Amino acid sequence: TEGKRVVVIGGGLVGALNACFLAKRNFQVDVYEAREDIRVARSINLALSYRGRQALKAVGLEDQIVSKGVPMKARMIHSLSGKKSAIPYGNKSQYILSISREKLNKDLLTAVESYPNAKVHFGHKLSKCLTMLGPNKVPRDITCDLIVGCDGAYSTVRAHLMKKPRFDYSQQYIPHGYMELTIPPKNGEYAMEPNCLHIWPRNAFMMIALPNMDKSFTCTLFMSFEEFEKLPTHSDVLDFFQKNFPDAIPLMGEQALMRDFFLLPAQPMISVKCSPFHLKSRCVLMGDAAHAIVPFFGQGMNAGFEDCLVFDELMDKFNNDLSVCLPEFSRFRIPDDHAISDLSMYNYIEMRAHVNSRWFLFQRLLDKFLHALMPSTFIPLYTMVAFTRIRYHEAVLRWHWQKKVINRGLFVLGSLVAIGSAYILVH
Amino acid sequence: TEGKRVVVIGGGLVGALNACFLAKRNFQVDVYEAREDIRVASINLALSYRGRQALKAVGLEDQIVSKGVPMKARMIHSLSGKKSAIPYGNKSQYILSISREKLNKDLLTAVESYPNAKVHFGHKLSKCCPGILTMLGPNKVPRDITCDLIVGCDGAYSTVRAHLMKKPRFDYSQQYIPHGYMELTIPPKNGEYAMEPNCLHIWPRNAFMMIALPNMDKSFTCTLFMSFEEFEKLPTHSDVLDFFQKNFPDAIPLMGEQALMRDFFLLPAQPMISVKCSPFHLKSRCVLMGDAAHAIVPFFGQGMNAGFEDCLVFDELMDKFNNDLSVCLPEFSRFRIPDDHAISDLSMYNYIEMRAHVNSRWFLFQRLLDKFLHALMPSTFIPLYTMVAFTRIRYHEAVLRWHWQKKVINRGLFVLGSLVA
Ligand SMILES: Cc1cc2nc3c(=O)[nH]c(=O)nc-3n(C[C@H](O)[C@H](O)[C@H](O)COP(=O)(O)OP(=O)(O)OC[C@H]3O[C@@H](n4cnc5c(N)ncnc54)[C@H](O)[C@@H]3O)c2cc1C
Ligand SMILES: Cc1cc2nc3c(=O)[nH]c(=O)nc-3n(C[C@H](O)[C@H](O)[C@H](O)COP(=O)(O)OP(=O)(O)OC[C@H]3O[C@@H](n4cnc5c(N)ncnc54)[C@H](O)[C@@H]3O)c2cc1C
Ligand SMILES: Cc1cnn(-c2ccc(OCc3ccccc3)c(C(=O)O)c2)c1-c1ccc(Cl)c(F)c1
Ligand SMILES: Cc1cnn(-c2ccc(OCc3ccccc3)c(C(=O)O)c2)c1-c1ccc(Cl)c(F)c1
Ligand SMILES: [Cl-]
Ligand SMILES: [Cl-]
Repeated sequence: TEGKRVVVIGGGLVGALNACFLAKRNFQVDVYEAREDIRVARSINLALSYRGRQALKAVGLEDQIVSKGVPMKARMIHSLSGKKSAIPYGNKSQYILSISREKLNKDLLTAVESYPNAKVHFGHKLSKCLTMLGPNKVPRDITCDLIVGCDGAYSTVRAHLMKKPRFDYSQQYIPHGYMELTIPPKNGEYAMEPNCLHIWPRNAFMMIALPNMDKSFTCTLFMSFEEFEKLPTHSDVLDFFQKNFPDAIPLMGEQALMRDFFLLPAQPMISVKCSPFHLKSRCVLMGDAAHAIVPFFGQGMNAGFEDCLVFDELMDKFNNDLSVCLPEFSRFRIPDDHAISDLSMYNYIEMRAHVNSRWFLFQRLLDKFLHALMPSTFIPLYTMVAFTRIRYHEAVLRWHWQKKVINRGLFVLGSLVAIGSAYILVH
Repeated sequence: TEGKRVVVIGGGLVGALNACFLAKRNFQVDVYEAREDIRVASINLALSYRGRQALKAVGLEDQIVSKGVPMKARMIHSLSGKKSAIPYGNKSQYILSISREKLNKDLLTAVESYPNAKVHFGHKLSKCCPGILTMLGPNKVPRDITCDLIVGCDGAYSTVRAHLMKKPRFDYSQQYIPHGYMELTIPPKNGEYAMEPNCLHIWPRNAFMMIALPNMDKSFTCTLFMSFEEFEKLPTHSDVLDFFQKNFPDAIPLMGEQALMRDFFLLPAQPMISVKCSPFHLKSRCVLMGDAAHAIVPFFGQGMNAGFEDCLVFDELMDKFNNDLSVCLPEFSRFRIPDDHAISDLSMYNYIEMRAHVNSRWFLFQRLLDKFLHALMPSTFIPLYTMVAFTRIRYHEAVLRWHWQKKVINRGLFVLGSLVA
């Protein structure tokens, strides 16, 4: 109904979005956010794709968000040799796009408040369920028909649910860390091709850069905390970059590279899985609180946004019965949120075994070959996760099946070539 | 050295054992047990080489071994009534049945045998730090207390580990498997053991499994494993009987025809939880052992055994490195995590395998096969159960050797098979 009351823990990306969806069902939605309001007072800028945009569209916020973001119509792949090689993102209609964490969070919090039946309570944190006010130890919690945990990867709500029975949970800090470095404008234009995801794929080290609107790119650098150990000196940084990423040094400030590198230390990436996502129609997790995935497919925000949407579809489908919706969310969504978590991890692993200048290209071009050969039966993985709402686990199934039929189908051509050689050679 | 204070959280199997080991190198050791003294106020488990070696280290092997029943073989109850006994590898090598309780009581008492040790019953813990907050006999008496070492031996649901979990770079995972477990008892018949008293008795259905271990009165205690699902489908005495008739037909005579009823409805199926984490320490002030560090699913009889080996390996390190906890805590994590993850894995593998590929028969084949090849090549092939039960081959190496073996067999006999045919 309308006059049930729901509290959203977290005024983040997902928290805000959810509060919009819920406000839009005429719920009374109170959003509690630890930090002070970011419009007055982790990733700097992220990749927004079909799934997230479809969630944004259900609240009539897609157009606003899309207008502040720069399109990425292709990958641009920076070889060690200096060779820049550019592969488009699937079809001509499909592109991912680069937006800013904060512009996104800000517009969303504003959208939250635009619903008169919704408040957002900045400077409120949470200890048990016990929300704090402005002054700490002002424990003035207050009850609700739904508590929605959108408190992110280090989730308080999840922490309570983890103590409950038959709750599987896991948390892995991976070997690599990330740190942000910014490419500026060169004479007031973009120093690189600005409608491209820029990748510098080495194996143990990888860099990406995503265009902003002030004509800059922000780059994240990934490498094992091991190598972060090995560059304590400005000379080392320089030497490293000269070795592994030659064309960055000119692109980035040669000297600002050193201010920005040592500005604060490499960030850890956590992976948390859990099951199930809910508790007896009084409590549910969503986004990074439910799944926190290593940032290796551009899908963490997209998936958490999609949680919000999938929920909202179940609230339509089951006329707002939380006792139905909460177990159904967990049944329907956990497979997918786990599968994207796996995809993300697979990718990260793959990217340290073998992706160099060269492999990236072969892998994608081969993918493009086979789609062009046999559409629809082969759709590349990237297309499936980035440009559709095919369920993630299904996309994994299809992606395995496809790889099975490419391997089996290659074998017979290899062997028919192998008999064809000998028969034409003898006679 | 003598000046150092240590607290052991939990006065369980591992906690009490560790407290001995520590007391025995002159620490000031205080054990804090949330329960009341079980000596005044898994019922029974499978002791083996690893545990016995740790027990030996502290002068308590003999005391414990006196009160247990040797199980010199497996005894396999097939659905038809057939009962095949496969021996444990060697006449010297047997596993033995003991009580959780008697074991826990003798260790508590041995802890108290040392003048520099105290155990503090009815004391629970709230919060700790690298200053801890233990509860008194009266709830809400939160007195602080300090120490040079805090050893988390507080079990599968470990308070101390909950604190480590919050710290950075700390990997942790919990998984409750589908099956729970229930204890049942085969009494004595006419004052004697109702079955061969020196076997581990196994009834391997797939979705349902059951084992039985002798006690010293002339009974066996059984554990029944099945999916919590099936447990839900047996609410009445009739259903339990009707089930037992289907899956474990020889039991209804063996077990009290209605002792079964008393015991099955005595209290609900208990869940089995796998927990894994890394690392096992926090920078020389704090260390996890036994189930706090590794709760494994109970399908290799190794849980207590590994936890006891933890205590032994810590002692070995404290010897090697002259009691430097700055060195031993990281070295413990470094040396022991691979092994303690390995046995966790072995345990779970075993448990999945026992839901698909062991009916009555595969158990015999697999074991007999394995026995054949040991006899053929006593050094290059040692069977799995022998390596875990009867040696201190490190768990991870045992899994290596084991995989290697499986490969040389698969390759070598696929060579005989495919080439000569
Ligand atoms: C390096 C990196 C790159 C990434 N790149 C991409 C990308 O390209 N594309 C993409 O889709 N995703 C990306 N992601 C994923 C994305 O950052 C997250 O998935 C997304 O922020 C999840 O939103 P959320 O609201 O669940 O968590 P958050 O956005 O972190 O929000 C959590 C909010 O809850 C608040 N909070 C925490 N605790 C409490 C409490 N006790 N009480 C009240 N409030 C609390 C916090 O203050 C915060 O505002 C990336 C992540 C990283 C780390
Ligand atoms: C069905 C089953 C069969 C098993 N069979 C075998 C087998 O055949 N062989 C084998 O080797 N192992 C077996 N195990 C494993 C064995 O039971 C455990 O390995 C062993 O009990 C772990 O010892 P521990 O001292 O770490 O944990 P526990 O023995 O559980 O000790 C934890 C202790 O700490 C106390 N405590 C907990 N929290 C606090 C707190 N906050 N403050 C103070 N005190 C606290 C608890 O009261 C308890 O006494 C089996 C387990 C199960 C469930
Ligand atoms: C932020 C964002 C948005 N999309 N992607 C992304 C991720 C992975 C991809 O596959 C890599 C691969 C191709 C072929 C073989 C193995 C791996 C592709 C792709 O297909 O272009 C695109 C990222 C991203 C994030 C971090 C790193 Cl390190 C990175 F390279 C890219
Ligand atoms: C308490 C205790 C002590 N040892 N074991 C044990 C465990 C596993 C074993 O391997 C099984 C297997 C044999 C052959 C092939 C696959 C698997 C063997 C063995 O080889 O005898 C013995 C148990 C135990 C615990 C739970 C169950 Cl369910 C169980 F059956 C026995
Ligand atoms: Cl991500
Ligand atoms: Cl066990």
